Formats: sequence, C-alpha cells, structure tokens
Amino acid sequence: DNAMPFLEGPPKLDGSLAGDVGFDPVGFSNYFDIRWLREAELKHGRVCMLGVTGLLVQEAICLPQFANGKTPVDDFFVVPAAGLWQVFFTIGAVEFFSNGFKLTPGDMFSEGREAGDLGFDPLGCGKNPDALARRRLVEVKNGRLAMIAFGGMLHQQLLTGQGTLEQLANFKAIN
Amino acid sequence: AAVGFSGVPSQFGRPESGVYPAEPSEQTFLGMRGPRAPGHRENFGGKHTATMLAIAALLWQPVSEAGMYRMQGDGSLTKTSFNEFEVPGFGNAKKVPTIESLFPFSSKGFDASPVLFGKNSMIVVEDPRDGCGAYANSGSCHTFLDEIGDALKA
Amino acid sequence: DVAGLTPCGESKEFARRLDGSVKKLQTRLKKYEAGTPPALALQKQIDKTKNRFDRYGKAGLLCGTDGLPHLIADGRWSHSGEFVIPGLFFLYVAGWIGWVGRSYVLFARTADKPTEKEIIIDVPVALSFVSTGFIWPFSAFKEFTSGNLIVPADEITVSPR
Amino acid sequence: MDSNFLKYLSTAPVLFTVWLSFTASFIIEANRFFPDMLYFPM
Amino acid sequence: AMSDSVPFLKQPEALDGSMAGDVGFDPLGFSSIGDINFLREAELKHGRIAMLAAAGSIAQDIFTFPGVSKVVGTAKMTGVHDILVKQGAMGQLLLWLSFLEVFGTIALLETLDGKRAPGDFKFDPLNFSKNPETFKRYQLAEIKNGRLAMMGVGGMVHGYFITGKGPLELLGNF
Amino acid sequence: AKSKAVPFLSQPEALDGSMAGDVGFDPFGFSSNFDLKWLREAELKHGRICMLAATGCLVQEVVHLPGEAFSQKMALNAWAAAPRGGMISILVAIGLIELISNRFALTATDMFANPNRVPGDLGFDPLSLGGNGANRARMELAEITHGRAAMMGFSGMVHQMLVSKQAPIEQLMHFKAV
Amino acid sequence: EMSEAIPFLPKPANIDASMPGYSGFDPLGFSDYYNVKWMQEAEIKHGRICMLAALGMMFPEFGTLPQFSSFSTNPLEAFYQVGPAGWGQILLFIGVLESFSYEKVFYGDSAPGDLGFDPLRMSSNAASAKHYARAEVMNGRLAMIGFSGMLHHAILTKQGPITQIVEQNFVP
Amino acid sequence: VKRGSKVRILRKESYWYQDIGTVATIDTSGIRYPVVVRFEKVSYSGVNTNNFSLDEVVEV
Amino acid sequence: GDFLIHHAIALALHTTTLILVKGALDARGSKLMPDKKDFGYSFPCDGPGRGGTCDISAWDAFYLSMFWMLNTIG
Ligand code: CLA
Ligand code: CLA
Ligand code: CLA
Ligand code: KC2
Ligand SMILES: CC1=C(C#C/C(C)=C/C=C/C(C)=C/C=C/C=C(C)/C=C/C=C(\C)C#CC2=C(C)C[C@@H](O)CC2(C)C)C(C)(C)C[C@H](O)C1
Ligand SMILES: CC1=C(C#C/C(C)=C/C=C/C(C)=C/C=C/C=C(C)/C=C/C=C(\C)C#CC2=C(C)C[C@@H](O)CC2(C)C)C(C)(C)C[C@H](O)C1
Ligand SMILES: CC1=C(C#C\C(C)=C/C=C/C(C)=C/C=C/C=C(C)/C=C/C=C(\C)C#CC2=C(C)C[C@@H](O)CC2(C)C)C(C)(C)C[C@H](O)C1
Ligand SMILES: CC1=C(C#C/C(C)=C/C=C/C(C)=C/C=C/C=C(C)/C=C/C=C(C)/C=C/C2=C(C)CCCC2(C)C)C(C)(C)C[C@H](O)C1
Ligand code: SF4
Repeated sequence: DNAMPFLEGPPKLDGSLAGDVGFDPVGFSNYFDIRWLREAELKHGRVCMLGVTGLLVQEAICLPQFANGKTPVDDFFVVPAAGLWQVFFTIGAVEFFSNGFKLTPGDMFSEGREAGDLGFDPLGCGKNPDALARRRLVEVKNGRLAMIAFGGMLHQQLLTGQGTLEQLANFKAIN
Repeated sequence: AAVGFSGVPSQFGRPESGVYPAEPSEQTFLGMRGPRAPGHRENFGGKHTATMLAIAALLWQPVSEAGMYRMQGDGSLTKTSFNEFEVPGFGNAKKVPTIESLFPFSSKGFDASPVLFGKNSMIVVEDPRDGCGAYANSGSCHTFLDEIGDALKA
Repeated sequence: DVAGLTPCGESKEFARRLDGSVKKLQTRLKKYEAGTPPALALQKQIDKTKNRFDRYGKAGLLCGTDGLPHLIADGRWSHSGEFVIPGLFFLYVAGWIGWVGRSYVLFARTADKPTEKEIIIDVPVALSFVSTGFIWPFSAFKEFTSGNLIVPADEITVSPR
Repeated sequence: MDSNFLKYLSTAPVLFTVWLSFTASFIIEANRFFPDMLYFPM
Repeated sequence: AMSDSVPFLKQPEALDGSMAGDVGFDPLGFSSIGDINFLREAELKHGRIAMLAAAGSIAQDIFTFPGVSKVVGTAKMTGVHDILVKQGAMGQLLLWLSFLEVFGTIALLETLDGKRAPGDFKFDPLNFSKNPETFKRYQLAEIKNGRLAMMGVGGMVHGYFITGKGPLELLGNF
Repeated sequence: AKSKAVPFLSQPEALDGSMAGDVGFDPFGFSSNFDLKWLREAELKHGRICMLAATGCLVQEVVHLPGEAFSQKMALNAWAAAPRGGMISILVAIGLIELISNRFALTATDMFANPNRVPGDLGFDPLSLGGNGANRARMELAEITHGRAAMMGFSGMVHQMLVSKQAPIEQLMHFKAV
Repeated sequence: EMSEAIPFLPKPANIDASMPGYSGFDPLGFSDYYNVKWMQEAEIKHGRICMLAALGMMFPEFGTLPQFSSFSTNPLEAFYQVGPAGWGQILLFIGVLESFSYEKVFYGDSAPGDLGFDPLRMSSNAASAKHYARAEVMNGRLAMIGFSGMLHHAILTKQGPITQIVEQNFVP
Repeated sequence: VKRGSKVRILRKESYWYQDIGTVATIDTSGIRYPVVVRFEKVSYSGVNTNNFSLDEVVEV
Repeated sequence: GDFLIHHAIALALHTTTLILVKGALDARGSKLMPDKKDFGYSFPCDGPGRGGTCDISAWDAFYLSMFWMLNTIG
C-alpha cells in the first residue's frame, strides 16, 4: 500500500528495497541516487541505535577511568579532548577502510556494491535468505525508530537536565 | 532605417548575437519565464518551489526560537543563548559558531517568533482618522470636506 | 594628524580666516541701512561664509599653517572622499561619454553618407546612445573581450618606418 | 514641426550650444543649491 | 447560459456544476483570474478551519480542559492567544499544523497538476461514504456547513471584539 | 484620420489601437520620433513603480514595522528615518532585479533584440493569473489604467506632502489651506 | 547550445565540459580573449592559495605553535608581528615551490594545476579522479570567496572570524 | 583580384596602406600598376583613387 | 604650491619629450611625407600641396621644442 493515499506512488520507489511503503512526499528519490539515500539512512539509523544504547548505558554505568556527569549528554563534556579526537579519528579510519577509500557519491557505488552492505557479518547470521530479508526489514524499521528515539532522548535530556530512566520516574512538567 | 530607441543592435551597427531562443510558456511559482535547459521545469517547477518554501517555513519555527532552554527547580524554563555553549576539544576556541550565528535575532534586538512577528516586535497599527468624522466636526478635526464647506459658507 | 597638519575644526588660523572674512563683509554691511536690499544681500553673504566655514570645520578636513584645507591623496580611506570618490564619479561620467560617442561613430559608418551624420546629428539615435551609457564599463569590457573594441595592427594605417 | 527646421536644429553648432548650456545649467543649479563642495562628504 | 443564483448575470465559464455547492455564483469573475482547483482547495481549507474554530468557540464557552483555568485565568476567545503564545501551547499547535501543511502544500500542487481533487485527502477512516450518492450528499453538506461556519466564526469573533462576551454568553446576556 | 482623445489633431502615426490604452493621445509626436516598444516598457515601468509607491504612501501611515526608525507617518520622513544600509540594500536589489529580469539586455540598443520579447512582458506571472485568453486585453488595459492613475496620484501626494509637511490621510483629516 | 549557469545566454565557445570546474559561466567573455589554459592554471593557483589562507585565518584561534603563542589572534596584526626573517624564509619556500610551476607553465604542456604532486595516487580511480578534479576547483572558488570575506571583515573588526562571530560584532 | 572586390593595400608609401578600397577596373595591358582602386577616405591632396600593382593588393 | 609646480614641471617635461620624440621618430617619414629621409634632417617644407607642409622636418621639431625647453627651465 501507499503511506500517502492522496498522492501517487513515487516512481523511483519500486518496493524492492526493504521498508518501502511508498513514503517520499517531498520526492527526494527524484533528485538523488537511491543507493546513496539507502547508505545514508542505514548509517544514520545504525549510529542512532548505538546512540540510544549508549544513552541508556552511560546513565547507569561509568568506567572508573572517566568521571560521570549528571546526564549522559554532559558525559561528552567531561571526557578529555584527546580521547574524543581518538574516537573521531578511529571512526574516520573505519569510514575510510569500510568504503574502500571511496567516500563520495560519484565513486561509492562505482563497483556495483550494495547500499548498507559493508561486508561486516562476523557471526554467521547471513546464510538464510528468507531470514536475511526479514532482518533487513527489522534493521531499517529499528533504525528509523532509533533515529526518532535518539532525537527524543537527547532533546529531553538536554531540556530536563536528567537522564532518560531518571525522567521516567519522578516525572515533572513544564510550568 | 534606424528608429530611435528601437533596441535592435543591427539597426545601431552594434555587434549582434544571432542566436535568439524561443520563449516557452512554462511558469514557475517563485521563478521567471524564460529559456531553460531540458529537464529544468520538471525538476524545479512550481511543485519543487512550493515544497521547499513549505519546508523552509517549517524549519524556520525551531530556528526562530533558538536557544538552550533549561528547566529550573520550580518547573519554569530559562532560555539562554547558544553563544555560551562551550565545547571541550577545539583548543582555545571554547565559544564556537552556532545556529544563532547564522540567525542573530538578539544581536539586532529583534524579538523573533515562529511567524517572525514577536511580542516585542509586533506590527504597529494605528488609526489615522483620529476618532473623528468625515464632515461636521467641532474640535481638533478639520477635514477637507469641512474646508470646502467653510469655503462655500463665508 | 596626517603630514603634521591639524584638523580645521580646531585650527586657530582657520578661525582667523573666518573672522577676517566676516569682518570684511561686515565693514561693507556697516555702510548700508538695515532693510535695504544691499544689506540683505551682504547678510546673506555673511550667512553663506559662516555656513561654509562651519561645514568645512566639521568635515574632518586637515588645515595647514596657512589656514586653508589641505587634501590627502595617498589612497587612505580617512580622506577617501577628498580625491578617490569624486574621481570615480568623473570616471563614471567620462567613460560614459566616450562610449556613447564611440557608439555613435559605429552608427555613423553604417549610414548612407556618414559625414552628414557627423555634422547633422540623428537626435533620436543620439538620445538612444546617451541612454545606453549607464552600464558602460561592462558593455565596454564585453566589447573588448569579443574583439570588437581593439582592432589588429594589420588593419590600421601606419607611416613608412 | 517642419522637418527642415528640425534638421537645422540637429546641426552640430546648435546642438553643441544647447547641450553645453544645458550642462552649464546643471552645474550652476547644483552649485546654487549645494554650494562649496570641495569634497565628497563623509 | 445564465447564472442560476443571480439570474441577470452570465454563467461563469470556469463553473460547470460538477463541484458540490455550484449554483453559478461568481459574479465578480474570481474564477476567471485564479485556478478553480486552487480556489476550491482554499474554500475547503477556510471552511474546515472555520468549522473547527466555531465548534471550539462554542465548546470553550461551554467548558474548559483541566488546568487551563490556572494558566489562563478569566481570559476567553482571541484574548487567550497572546497568553498562549507566552505559554508553549500555540507554538506546538503551529509546529504540527505546519508539519501537516507541508504535505498539504504538496497535495495542493498535485491538484494544480490535475491528478487529485481539491480537498480530497482520502481521509475516511470510518468509511461513511460507501455508495457515491451519500458521498455527494456529504460533499454538499460539507461545503454548505463550511461556508456557514465561515460566516458564523466571523460573527463570533467580531461580536467578541465588540462586547467581550462570547457566542453563548452574548445569547445569555442580551 | 483624427485622434480620438484630442479631436483637433490628426491621428499619430504607428498608433492603430493595437496596444492597451491606445486612444491616439500623443500630441508631441513622441511615437513619431521614438519606437513604441521602448516607450511602452518605460510607461509600464514608471506606472508599476508608482502603483507600489502610491500603495506605500497610503499603507505606511496605517501600518508600520516595529522599531523607532519606521515610525514616521509621513513618507518623506520615512525616507530619511529608515536605516541607511537597508535602503542601500534596496537599491542594490532593484539593480539586480533590473539586471536579471531584462535578461542582460538593459539599454536602448539591445533590449527587444529578441523578436519574442514583448513590451512589459518580463515573463512575470508568479501565480499564473494570466492563463485565460479573452481576459488578456482587458487585463493589460486595467494594468495601464491603474498605472496612469497611480502616477498622477503619487505625484500629487509627494508634492502635497512637500507643501503641507503632513502624511496624506491625516492631511485630508487636518487640512490647512495655503 | 546555451550556457548552463546563465540559461538565457549562449554557451561560451572556448570553455567545454572536459574542464573540471566547468559550469558554462562566462558572461563577460574572458575565455573569448585570453588563453584558456593559462586562465585555468591561474584559477587553480588562486584557489589553492585561498584554501590554505582560509584554513590559516581560522586555525590560530583554535591553537598556535608554542613559539608563536604570544602572537595575536587577529591575522592582520600577526602578519606584522612576524619578523622579516620568517617572512623571508616563507618567501624562499614559496619560490622553491614556484620554480616547478615556472618550468611547467612556461616550458611544459601538462594539465592545468598538475605540478606532479600526487603521492597517495588518489586520482587512480577514474570516477574518484573526476570527483576530486571538480571538487578542487569548487572548494578553491569557495575559499576565494571566504578568504575575501574574512580579510575585509578582519579589516573592519580587527579580530579573527570565529572571534568576530562569537562576540557577534556584525555592525561596523 | 576581380572587379568589385574589396582589397587591402600593401604599398608602404601609400596614404591608404593597410586600408580597404574597392577595385574599379583591372587593365589587361602590360601596365606596371594596372589595378585602379577607389577609396572612401580622401587623401591629403583630396584624391580617392590610385593605381597599384598586383602584389600591392590583397583580397579581404 | 610645491605639489602644483612639480606637476607643472612634469607637464612641461612630458610635453617637451612629446615634441622631441615625435620629431625623432617621424624624422624618416610620415603619412603626409613618406620620403622625408630623402630630404635630410633640415629643410623648409614640402610645398603648399597636400594641405600644406609648414615646419614638417625634425629640425623644425627641434625649433618648436626649444621654446618649451625655455619654458620648462623658466
Ligand atoms: C595503538 C593503540 C593505541 C594506543 C597505544 C593508545 C594510547 C592512548 N590512548 Mg587510545 N585509542 C585507541 C588506540 C590506542 N590508544 C583506539 C583505537 C581508540 C578508539 C577505540 C582509542 C580511544 C581512546 C580514548 C577515548 C582515550 C584514549 C587515551 C589514550 C592515552 C591513555 C594514557 C593517557 O591518558 O595519558 C596521556 C595523556 C595526555 C594528556 C596526552 C594526550 C594524549 C595523546 C596525545 C594521545 C596519543 C595516542 C596515540 C597517538 C595513539 C592513538 C591511536 C589512534 C588510532 C587512536 C594513551 C596515549 C585517553 C587519553 O588520551 O586521555 C587523555 C582517552 O581518553 N584513547
Ligand atoms: C567620441 C569621442 C571620442 C573618443 C571616445 C576619443 C577617444 C580617444 N581620444 Mg580623442 N578626440 C575627440 C573625440 C573622441 N576621442 C575629439 C572630438 C577631439 C577633438 C578635440 C579629440 C582629440 C584628441 C586628442 C588631441 C587626443 C585624443 C586622445 C584620445 C585617446 C585617449 C582618451 C583621451 O585623451 O580623451 C580626451 C579627449 C579629448 C581631449 C577631446 C574630447 C572632446 C569631447 C569631450 C568628446 C566628444 C563627445 C561627442 C561630441 C559626443 C557626441 C556623441 C552623441 C551624438 C551620442 C582615445 C583613443 C589622445 C591620445 O592620442 O591618447 C592615446 C590625444 O592626445 N583625442
Ligand atoms: C515603490 C515601492 C516602495 C518603496 C520604495 C518603499 C519604501 C519604504 N517602505 Mg514601503 N511599502 C510599499 C512600497 C514601497 N515602500 C507597499 C506597496 C507597501 C504595502 C505592502 C508598503 C508597506 C510598508 C510598511 C508597512 C512599512 C514600509 C516601510 C518603508 C521604508 C523602509 C523600508 C522597508 O522596511 O520596506 C518595507 C517594505 C514592505 C513592508 C513591503 C514592500 C513591498 C514592495 C512593493 C515589493 C514588491 C515588489 C517587488 C519589487 C517584487 C517585484 C519583482 C518583479 C518586478 C520582477 C521605506 C521608505 C517601513 C517604514 O519606514 O514605515 C514608515 C514600514 O514599516 N513600507
Ligand atoms: C538542496 C537544494 C535546494 C534547496 C534547499 C532549494 C530551495 C529553494 C527554496 C527555498 C525556500 C526556494 C524558494 C527555491 C526556489 C527555486 N529554486 Mg530551489 N532549492 C534547491 C535546489 C535547486 C536547484 C539545483 C535549482 C533550484 C532552482 C529554483 C528555482 C528556479 C527558478 C526558475 O527556474 O526560474 C526556484 C524559483 C533552479 C534554478 O533555476 O535555480 C536558479 C535550479 O536549478 N533549486 N528553492
Ligand atoms: C470527517 C472526519 C471526522 C470529522 C471530524 C470533524 C471535526 C467533524 C466535525 C465537523 C464539525 C466541526 C462541523 C461544524 C460545523 C459548524 C456549524 C456549521 C456552525 C455554527 C455557526 C453559525 C450557525 C453561528 C454563530 C451564531 C453567531 C454568528 C454568533 C453567536 O452569538 C450566536 C450563533 C452561535 C447562533 C469524523 C470523526 C466525522 C469521521 C470521518 O470519517 C472523518
Ligand atoms: C501581476 C500579478 C501579481 C499582482 C501584483 C501587484 C502587487 C498588484 C497590486 C497592486 C497595487 C500596487 C496597485 C496600486 C494602485 C495605486 C493607485 C491606483 C492609488 C491611486 C490613488 C490616486 C489615484 C488618488 C490619489 C489621491 C491623491 C492624488 C491626493 C490625496 O489627497 C488623496 C488620494 C490618495 C485619494 C501577483 C503577485 C498576484 C502574482 C500574479 O501571478 C501576477
Ligand atoms: C594534495 C592532496 C593532499 C592535500 C591535503 C591538503 C592539505 C589539501 C587541503 C585542502 C584544504 C586546504 C581544503 C580547505 C577548504 C576550506 C574552504 C573550502 C573554505 C572557506 C570557508 C568559507 C566558505 C567561509 C567562512 C565564512 C566567513 C567568510 C565569514 C564568517 O562570518 C562566516 C564563515 C566562517 C562561514 C595530500 C597532501 C594528502 C596528498 C594527496 O595525494 C593530494
Ligand atoms: C487570534 C488573534 C486575533 C484574531 C482573529 C480572528 C480569529 C479573526 C477572524 C476573522 C474572521 C473569521 C472574519 C470574518 C469575516 C466575515 C465577513 C466580513 C463576511 C461577510 C459577508 C457578507 C458581507 C455577505 C454575505 C452574504 C449574505 C448576507 C447572503 C448572500 C451571500 C452573501 C452576499 C455572501 C487578533 C486580530 C484579535 C489579534 C490577537 O492578538 C490574536
Ligand atoms: S608657407 Fe609653408 S608650405 Fe609655403 S613655402 Fe612657407 S613653409 Fe613651405
């Protein structure tokens, strides 16, 4: 079916990709390559899944090497700067090596590579095709859900100044 | 042979162009009629322009009310500028450019709102008729009709 | 300030020039009755002298030891209105004038008898040309880059060397 | 307007005199209403 | 070839009778200037917003939600607007109505292309108009009630500007 | 053979009722010495500027932007009281609108070089309100009549503001004879 | 055939799409008079110098070399605080860099901008080479505009770009 | 060169050197300068035509 | 005054240079007289023909430039 019944189905969304319900009202797929859009969507969603898990874990668990802030967003501002640069450059090395040093929309998919498939499947998990399709669908939906969830958790922790589970209990309202 | 202000360069001995494109009838909402590349009015016609204007007006609403809103003990909110947002890891540049750098409403004393007229930036409307009438006024109201009437009645 | 000169608004000899001019006009004013048209004309001249000296003293002009404003023309922006900006105004007008004249010459070659156009101006066409001069730098530069302003040396007459 | 009279009016000396008087009138009225402009005011 | 509503005026050429509420009423020829699809979308949007505003004025006269009386006090009708601009309610209202109106803009431009009826968002989650004739009856009723509520809400807010009573309070006090 | 507007003069040549607002009114023979396309483009430009200008001279009294600098009801005071950088931005933007809207053909020798370029047709129809054929001639007639009325009205308002030192509406409400 | 940057003008004759930073933009017709390959080499060099300059107008506000830690964060003061010896060494290094450019431009027939500095071989992949070839000219033009802006703003404000932003000193 | 053609003059001493004239007559007899060329600009002596050899005229 | 008199001096030097350089470079021939080198450095004229040729030699350019040299040293 179509997500928006009062508009026609976007012609570049053919339903082959997992998660396609026909939702492109602005028409982003009419201008940009769909492989770049899928790589960006999966990367944003994966970063948000790790961010949701980190925001839930850094509220309660703090390694003794670091010194926890009152909220997981303030936890960024108490880390040494060299450590943040270390994480940033390690992520840059991963981004360089996982893409074959091909980091731009003009050469990322020049060798016919699949969007979001960087060949990282260590623990088996990828032999059944019928399970591969369903796990693709689960990955894209949980990625979008973790995008919206991470946006909510970060903005409400910035607003209230307390953590997420610290806000689920003793819940206050704007007054 | 050469009419004044004719605007034909060959009539004035001016270097001509030769190539004159035909004028298409396709129209864009915020653009102009004229010769364009093939594919141009189909990607960037009225639909695209209206969609981008809608998206810009939508995104204006968080941008106009830009700031760090912090809850206090009584549940009230204190809004403070992004200019005090400090970063740990760019050396001696603790203060950094933010979204309020691109949209500095408070620098000009402009009370921005999500529809861009604020409480302290309201459009000022005042009635110029001063609470009197068109004719037969006795007071601080001498209209043009009263001047005409006094000119006849003298 | 610049070059050891003093601003005119604090120079005592500038004030001495103003006072000398005012007394020189006032001694002429003394010989006429109040209300007579020469008296009004002289008082208007006094008013213009006072207004001119007041305006010159508040403009940041530099005065020498003579008592007259001295212009600075080394390119500094603090006196950029003394030579640079009026000159550009001339540069606006003069580049206009030659261009429209050049345009008329290029028109005049295309007529049946050019010399009659040279002595008897085609007034609508000339008014069109003098209207065209408002964008003269860009038009002249495009005329230059398209090879329509500069002609090669092999098409120009020269004397035997 | 007779076309021969207009063509005589379009001659170089008449148009020269009229244009230079017109320019002089611009300079004269500019200096009458805005006198003593030694400088471009800042 | 004459207007049915105004018998001494011609039938407007952009009007045909297909749309609900068409009685040939366009004396000033506004449909000759604008597109009839844009005009019908504007009429439906003005009417639906005015129905919601009329029903809101009636119900806010009738009763109030829990807790609104503390923040607002004895301020009613358009007088709450500025207060609820200082509070966060109307910023949320504008944010979500702008989010809806982005897709409304895309739908209006799609209608101006000509693949979609004006005001047809296909929003019938209760499936009221199964057979086409009841669909026509609700279309006529919707456009008539929308125009009636446009006039009603105009009267209500200008009567509030005159007396400061409210549409039911003005009925209950001369 | 005679002009309709001025019945004691002969009909001016090149005027044949084709353009909107053509009543044969050209006593000084401007169309006999200059081309009608440039004259029509200039007339429409002066008229449109005066439409915006008359609407501004009436609206600015009733409605102002917030701020002290925009609180002058009389428009000749609002010319000076408005911030200078904003008006220089207005000048530059008008220059850019002239530059791109005429498609780099700005003079009396290159505007209308394209045979498809029509006097007053810059291609400006943002809401496409001209998509109707039999309305078109009446629309151009209404536009030129509004422009002419606005030119005469805006001239009268500016010089009456000069005489009276009063904004127009309150000058009509607080009238003082000369 | 019409220009793609200015759709109502004809396409300029002496620029073609094979040049990396082509957009069909020559309203003044510079390519019609001057040597196009010279103009390409000059654009590339102006853009590269402005890339280094746009990074270096901003970078000392983040941090300075320990020997230059006492130097001002305003670039127009730190230009003067450097002695003639350091600027002479910088000029000598720039001259060493320009000797290769002199030889290539006045005596060679290489591609525009090609001084033979490709140690990482990042232009080996054809699509990657095309993307980098266009992107160098784009970021060079952007840095030309940005460095022009930063220099005249530093003239007006006597502080660096980040410093001028965070104090919000936007009016002269 | 032929009748009616526009030609440029390569005679160094000529008033119309590197200027354009129109060929008025080409004489067929054994004349040293058989090409009569008429010019739109008059010389210092007021003449506007001159005879040239074949090598002193080049077609434009 | 020093500014004005040095720019007047520059005017006089440039004008004397104009006369002298124009005399030296047109000494071999001009459009009015392309065979001037056949007539030597000094001769009165080339007659009233071709519009008139008074003071056409380079010696005459010396003669005209002497007054400007006297003006410049003055
Ligand atoms: C080759 C492997 C390697 C080695 C030897 C180190 C060594 C170090 N790391 Mg480290 N790191 C690595 C890989 C490595 N890292 C990777 C792959 C990651 C990402 C998962 C990290 C993430 C990381 C974080 C998040 C932090 C460190 C920190 C540290 C420092 C701890 C001691 C300290 O604080 O005193 C040194 C104290 C100083 C003030 C000196 C400044 C730090 C120097 C300049 C860093 C030098 C690191 C060195 C170049 C190796 C980096 C490898 C690179 C690929 C990341 C030490 C220099 C901590 C740190 O630097 O705290 C300050 C810290 O917070 N690292
Ligand atoms: C169409 C106008 C025009 C143009 C564009 C030029 C262009 C030029 N002249 Mg020339 N000139 C002209 C008219 C013109 N001339 C006339 C009428 C005279 C006789 C007085 C001269 C006498 C003259 C001399 C003696 C010299 C030049 C020189 C020059 C060159 C340098 C610029 C200069 O010194 O200007 C200065 C111009 C003048 C002093 C005279 C200008 C006279 C008026 C103001 C211009 C005519 C405007 C015209 C009436 C407009 C009518 C058009 C209208 C119908 C639309 C340049 C090639 C100089 C040179 O060789 O430099 C390389 C030089 O030494 N010219
Ligand atoms: C000839 C046109 C014109 C000009 C030169 C001015 C000039 C001015 N107006 Mg103004 N104004 C105009 C028309 C004009 N107005 C019209 C038509 C309206 C009614 C909507 C207004 C309403 C208005 C208000 C409410 C205020 C001013 C104010 C001002 C002053 C400050 C500038 C400012 O903030 O602009 C503000 C300008 C606007 C709010 C609207 C301008 C709309 C113009 C006409 C643009 C539309 C056409 C545009 C060129 C696009 C066409 C392109 C096409 C040709 C291709 C300044 C003296 C302010 C002031 O000083 O108060 C006294 C102020 O508060 N104006
Ligand atoms: C992420 C990219 C992007 C954004 C965010 C964005 C936003 C907005 C907004 C937002 C408020 C408006 C109002 C607006 C309007 C117009 N845009 Mg759009 N635009 C983007 C991309 C492009 C490109 C690549 C082109 C283009 C164009 C036009 C034209 C054409 C006029 C005409 O054709 O006459 C108009 C009117 C085409 C053009 O001609 O640009 C000169 C063109 O090539 N746009 N655009
Ligand atoms: C369609 C959609 C849904 C829907 C939902 C929608 C919201 C259903 C509701 C539609 C409602 C909002 C209709 C409201 C109409 C207002 C009437 C015409 C006006 C009164 C104004 C006049 C008489 C007056 C006034 C007067 C004057 C001026 C001032 C006063 O002093 C006095 C007075 C008051 C007499 C549903 C759930 C149905 C399901 C469907 O599947 C999908
Ligand atoms: C083209 C079209 C566009 C449209 C558009 C534009 C914006 C059209 C709207 C235009 C406005 C600007 C027309 C202005 C008229 C002003 C004059 C008539 C007032 C004259 C009063 C004078 C005569 C009188 C006066 C008097 C003076 C003398 C003395 C005083 O004591 C009194 C008084 C003041 C009474 C849109 C945007 C829709 C898009 C579409 O796709 C295409
Ligand atoms: C050669 C290549 C490699 C190399 C690498 C080298 C190091 C290449 C480095 C290239 C670097 C220098 C690129 C830098 C670009 C910066 C530009 C785009 C920006 C200016 C910003 C503007 C927009 C602005 C600003 C604005 C100013 C005006 C005003 C403010 O109010 C606002 C704001 C701040 C927005 C190596 C050596 C590895 C080898 C390899 O084999 C090949
Ligand atoms: C929120 C807010 C505010 C506000 C506001 C609001 C909510 C404003 C709302 C205004 C509205 C809804 C006005 C409606 C006007 C209707 C008219 C004139 C109808 C005329 C009909 C006629 C002439 C004829 C009808 C006819 C009849 C009789 C029968 C035949 C047909 C026809 C000929 C058509 C403010 C401004 C106070 C500011 C405050 O800080 C915040
Ligand atoms: S008047 Fe002239 S041409 Fe005649 S003889 Fe004397 S110098 Fe020669």
